Amino acid sequence: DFFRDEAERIMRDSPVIDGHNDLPWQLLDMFNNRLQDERANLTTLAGTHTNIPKLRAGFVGGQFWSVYTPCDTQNKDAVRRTLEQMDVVHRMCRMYPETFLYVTSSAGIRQAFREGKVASLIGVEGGHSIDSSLGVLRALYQLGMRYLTLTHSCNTPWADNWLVDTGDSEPQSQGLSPFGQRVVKELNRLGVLIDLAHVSVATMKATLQLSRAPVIFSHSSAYSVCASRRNVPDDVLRLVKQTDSLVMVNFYNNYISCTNKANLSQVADHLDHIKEVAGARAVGFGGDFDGVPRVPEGLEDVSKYPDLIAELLRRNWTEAEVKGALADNLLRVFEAVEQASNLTQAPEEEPIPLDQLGGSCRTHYGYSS
Amino acid sequence: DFFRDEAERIMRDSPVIDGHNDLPWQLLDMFNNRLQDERANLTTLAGTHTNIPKLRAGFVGGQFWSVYTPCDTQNKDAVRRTLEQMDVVHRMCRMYPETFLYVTSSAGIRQAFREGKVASLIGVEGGHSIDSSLGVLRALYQLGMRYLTLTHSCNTPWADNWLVDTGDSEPQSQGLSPFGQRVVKELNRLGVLIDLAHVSVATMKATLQLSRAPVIFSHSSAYSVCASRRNVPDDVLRLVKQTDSLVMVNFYNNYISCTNKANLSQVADHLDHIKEVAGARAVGFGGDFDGVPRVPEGLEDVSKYPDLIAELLRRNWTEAEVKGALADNLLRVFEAVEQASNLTQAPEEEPIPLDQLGGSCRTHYGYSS
Ligand SMILES: *[C@@H]1O[C@H](CO)[C@@H](O)[C@H](O)[C@H]1NC(C)=O
Ligand SMILES: *[C@@H]1O[C@H](CO)[C@@H](O)[C@H](O)[C@H]1NC(C)=O
Ligand SMILES: *[C@@H]1O[C@H](CO)[C@@H](O)[C@H](O)[C@H]1NC(C)=O
Ligand SMILES: *[C@@H]1O[C@H](CO)[C@@H](O)[C@H](O)[C@H]1NC(C)=O
Ligand SMILES: [Zn+2]
Ligand SMILES: [Zn+2]
Ligand SMILES: [Zn+2]
Ligand SMILES: [Zn+2]
Repeated sequence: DFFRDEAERIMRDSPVIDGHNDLPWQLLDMFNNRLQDERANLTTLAGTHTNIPKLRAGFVGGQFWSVYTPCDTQNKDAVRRTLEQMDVVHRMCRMYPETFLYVTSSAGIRQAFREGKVASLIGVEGGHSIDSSLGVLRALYQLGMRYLTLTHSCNTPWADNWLVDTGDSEPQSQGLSPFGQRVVKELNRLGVLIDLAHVSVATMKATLQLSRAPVIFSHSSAYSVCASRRNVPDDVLRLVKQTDSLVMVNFYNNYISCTNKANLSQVADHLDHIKEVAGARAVGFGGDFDGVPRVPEGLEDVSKYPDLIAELLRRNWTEAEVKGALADNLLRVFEAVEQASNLTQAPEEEPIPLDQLGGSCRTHYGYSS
Repeated sequence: DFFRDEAERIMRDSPVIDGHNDLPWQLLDMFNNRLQDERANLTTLAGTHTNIPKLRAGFVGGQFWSVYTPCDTQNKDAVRRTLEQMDVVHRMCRMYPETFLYVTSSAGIRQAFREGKVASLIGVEGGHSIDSSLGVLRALYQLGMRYLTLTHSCNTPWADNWLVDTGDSEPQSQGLSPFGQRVVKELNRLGVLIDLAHVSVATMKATLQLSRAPVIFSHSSAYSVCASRRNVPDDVLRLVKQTDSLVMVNFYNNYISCTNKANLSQVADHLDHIKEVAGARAVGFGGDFDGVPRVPEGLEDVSKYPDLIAELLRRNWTEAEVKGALADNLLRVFEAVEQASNLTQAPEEEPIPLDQLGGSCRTHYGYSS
């Protein structure tokens, strides 16, 4: 097919930079992070949407590996598990240096491309990973964190999640609390991409107005095509365009077709909508592979990407528009976030108020007057 | 005084490298780590044993800043707080660049020396910080940890603390558990100094026997001069001699005189003993300033180091013997730890048995039990 052949042509020069893959979660749940276990060899790994040959076959040259710890680890062992999940990614890149190239910069991604290696970055999914600490946040940054999904499927003491918009979770901060604002301010100062996937609409809006740099939705689709609260509504998409942000499309069937069954065409519909409402420089991929149970027909795994690009081409997307959805838009936003960073600027050090910290798993040293 | 003048002469070419200062804990306790607070200004900080003017007058050119979180944080927020405390050390060095030089290697200490700066390293005190995780261990390593105090004054699930020897604690591992042995094995491959302060005699022997590299007692004194179980007995001192380890003397009164009152001459007594039994290369300093409530008359703060050196010259110690206690012995041990590390070797990944993980502040993903 001409279009599939064209997809591959463009992809050899502009590999796909995906914004959210939950393989590290699989490595933990399946092998307790024991990478030397034989069933855990990534060149032969089966039962997952991802593995080395599939990444190569799908022309994936950059991946934000999701460092994820469930919501029930908040106020428990969220910080410890986050560090473990960051460790497995560090190790994965050392065990397979011929494949993965661990990076923490926009320039690093371009280097991986040059070397024919899959750029591997870390994306921390959920604000509960920092346990309301600016110091943990700075520690994660040093450990490689390059994007922080403010929340996951649960409220933090300083940011509300999407379940607030479905009625399941009660609005706590109604967007960002004053400490949440300092978190956002610290993220900008550090040069960490602010990810708005999983947050409530109030938080999306609060952060888009507040953030000094372009934000992202690492794995979110269009609310107009599928009315999921995990999806981005049109008024927000207009904020996305206004700020020159980025929305990285999620392939999960239930966010694509709003039902269990979905296909490659419906995913292209989401990409088309975002492209008209938010503009072409606001579209990207954040498949959510290995994080979701159901993936689209035609988009079974990480090797199916070229087929999705062929469809875009079939639909008359220009080469510039697809290359932008492939890697360029992410690189634009990443560079912006880096240019907006100011490390010589005094870090945020005002802790969250004690009355806002939660759980029965902490001590109160430092707090007094 | 002739001796005081010679001390200052020797100290210019051999600044003291102290193995344990709890200033970080004071910054937490007094200001909640708010370094921008003017009360917290280190050039005029009062009410502590340490500050910039005092560090300069004591001829200190190397400092292992203790990153300590109380035993009651174990199975709670030990990891969070460990990161916060490591964060304060990082910022402190960034905030006072003229004084502090954050280093993580032996050549770094030597450079801090050439540049006239106080080499700042991180020593994590207490195994509860890694929360029985090899992953958290490696995370802490990347964040700056150059020595791990196996335990503080409480047992971890893999090592026994000194309170076992006084009858206050029950010997759980009776040395090092199999997991505890891998922690040691992992510490050897990473190049992290194993600190035996606060551990039980059994743990001291198990580690001295097991470790492929010399160890340290960052802040422990002679048991013979003061029968405190925070002090090292002569049998272990013979082991320190064979393995070429190092004991950095604690200045605390109740460890020096074995009572609330103590003076500079009694500290020199412990140094004399250790130099006799363990050898002149098994001796150093780990004052424990800002960590304990009582310090010797003549050693009220960190500026008093030249006075102790003068007393040693008084007691006929050779220049080389004092140069070694000042900086040379720690440096020898550190480089021996770096040469024994195998970064190329595969990281330890066999987790601690689930049944060995205590507390009700965690989740069991990875095990599923
Ligand atoms: C993974 O398996 C392949 C073939 O089955 C082998 O060539 C490779 O050495 C293995 N890699 C690791 C890290 O075990
Ligand atoms: C495809 O885009 C080109 C842009 O030059 C346009 O001329 C053409 O009409 C488009 N194709 C269709 C079927 O609209
Ligand atoms: C600390 O205070 C002194 C004067 O007391 C001032 O000169 C210096 O700039 C201050 N340093 C910082 C880091 O605030
Ligand atoms: C003092 O130490 C020196 C080494 O410099 C040694 O030769 C001498 O015997 C010692 N003198 C006394 C009185 O112990
Ligand atoms: Zn998600
Ligand atoms: Zn995810
Ligand atoms: Zn201590
Ligand atoms: Zn201490």
